[PDB]
Amino acid sequence: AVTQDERDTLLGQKGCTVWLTGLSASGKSTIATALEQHLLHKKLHAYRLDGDNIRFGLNKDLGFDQASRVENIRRIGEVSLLFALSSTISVTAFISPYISDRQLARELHEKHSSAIPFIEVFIDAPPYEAPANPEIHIRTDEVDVAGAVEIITKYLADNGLIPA
Amino acid sequence: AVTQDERDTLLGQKGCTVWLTGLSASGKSTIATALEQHLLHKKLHAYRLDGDNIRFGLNKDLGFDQASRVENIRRIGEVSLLFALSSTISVTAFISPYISDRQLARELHEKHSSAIPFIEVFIDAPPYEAPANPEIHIRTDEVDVAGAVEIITKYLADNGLIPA
Repeated sequence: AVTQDERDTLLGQKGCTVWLTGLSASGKSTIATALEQHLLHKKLHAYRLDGDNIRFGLNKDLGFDQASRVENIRRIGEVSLLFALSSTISVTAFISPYISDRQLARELHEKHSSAIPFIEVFIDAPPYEAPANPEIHIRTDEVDVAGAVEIITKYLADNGLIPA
Repeated sequence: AVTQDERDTLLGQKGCTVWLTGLSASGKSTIATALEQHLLHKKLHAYRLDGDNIRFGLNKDLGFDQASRVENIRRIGEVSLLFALSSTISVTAFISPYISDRQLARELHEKHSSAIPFIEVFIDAPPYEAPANPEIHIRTDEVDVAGAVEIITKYLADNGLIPA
């Protein structure tokens, strides 16, 4: 069976999870869609996990209580990890207001034997909790959508996940 | 946002699910791993969903009763569909003895607006129920692992999912 490093070598990319966090109307969703499209323009495998393809397929059994809300983030975290194991750039902007929401998903990635990168991206715009040391901090008052896509893509290239 | 046909065009492949069914020791698992490796050798995105990466991450909450067993196949069917939506050749040989097990997952694919192909592959070797009209019928007494990989790979090419 194929090893993780051989899969990445054969496919020309390393998998990871890009988790866009921020206020509900900060534009994280718009950036998530643009980032995906740009990476596909580079012929890189990238896939957006959002409420449409997840909330009513895999997660149709989940309601809206605290328990359902946490289980939703747990499942998304695990599915995101599977995509990253397949060498895909998994991108999500799913609602997740608490630091402990993103921490649940981060641990799944860092504790895995593949040590998959979890790239938390703060889309910071003018009861959400902000991240303390996010991998990437994008201030919306200074950068447009295309500039946020460029910063994220450059991070991926700089850290060896996609070709330069 | 990117459409399904644009994603396939940009990435050079169409997504699908290859569902290998047959007796537990028919070699379906060995074939699933060899098929994945061969497709990665062609630089095609392919990913195996199996008991290791699924049963103790996404599905760790499931036990071993009938209900848990059906929910397991349901979730695997849905995750497989997401992989196919990402333009990945999703491969599974998961335990699924009943015709109604494979039917649950097939409907998820055929009822989707992307009409994702569901490729049921009968690995037929000397209480499992066999498929009636499977997409591919491979007899183990006539074909070795590499020929079964070749038969399956040619089906994908012949049906427009991978380049010839």
